[PDB]
Amino acid sequence: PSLWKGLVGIGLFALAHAAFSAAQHRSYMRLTEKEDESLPIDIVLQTLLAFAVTCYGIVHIAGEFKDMDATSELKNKTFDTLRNHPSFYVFNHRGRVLFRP
Amino acid sequence: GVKLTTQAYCKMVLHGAKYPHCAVNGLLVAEKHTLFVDCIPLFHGTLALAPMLEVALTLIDSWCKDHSYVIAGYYQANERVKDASPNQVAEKVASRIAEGFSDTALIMVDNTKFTMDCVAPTIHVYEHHENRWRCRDPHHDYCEDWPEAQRISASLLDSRSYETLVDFDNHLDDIRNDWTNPEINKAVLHLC
Repeated sequence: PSLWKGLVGIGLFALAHAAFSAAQHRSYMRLTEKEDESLPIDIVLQTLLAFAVTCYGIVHIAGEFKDMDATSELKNKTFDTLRNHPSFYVFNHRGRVLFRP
Repeated sequence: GVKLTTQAYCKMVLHGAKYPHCAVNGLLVAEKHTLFVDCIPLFHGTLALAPMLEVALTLIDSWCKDHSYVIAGYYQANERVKDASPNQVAEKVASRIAEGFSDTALIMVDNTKFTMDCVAPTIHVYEHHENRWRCRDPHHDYCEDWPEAQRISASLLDSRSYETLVDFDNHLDDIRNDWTNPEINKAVLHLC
């Protein structure tokens, strides 16, 4: 369904928010200068979950596969279509006379 | 002495309108001055192929003898506007069907006179005598009720019933499409 597309959007948004959080946390260190050297569990969990949902949505957004066997889409092609030959059309048929000229 | 019903003429016009750009053909069945009680179409476009014609004729004979009719006429409408003479296919098919009953004569839908209301009788009836096929008198009366045929053909064409019409070729495409096409028959009954 189309909602899949919407899903991926929020995923990116989630990732974007993670970035902001990470940036802020970096400022934290740039003002604390302590031996933490570790991201908050909340931000990494949020980033990983956003990655998972965004990838799952993207896989759907990629599209639908197509079968290799050439007789798949040609199965429904009745003989009433392949014979038309659009380049070799002739307009000397009963259609013109029968219909309004 | 060839006589066909008004429903035969409306079926003629219906099949002509369904595939205006492609030459068509088919049969007309009657009970044993013969009166063609019913008709049936078959194929369009390419018509010189034998196997479809043979399988068709066999199915027509089976269906008719199961329900007491017998095939007694052949119709063919050509593709070209300025063409009104039978081709090899029509001549041989008419000769073969006429082998059973001598009263069988060919009919061809002259597409030059094909109009909305069918002001003049489009069909031309050809007889086989002296081993040659030649047309009858054009001034002869062909349909049983000419004003009725005119009005029913006009109503059917203006009702866009030609798209719904199904011939033998659509049955070949899918059996779910009824080749006996009783739908046009009930429409004829309702109109009459």
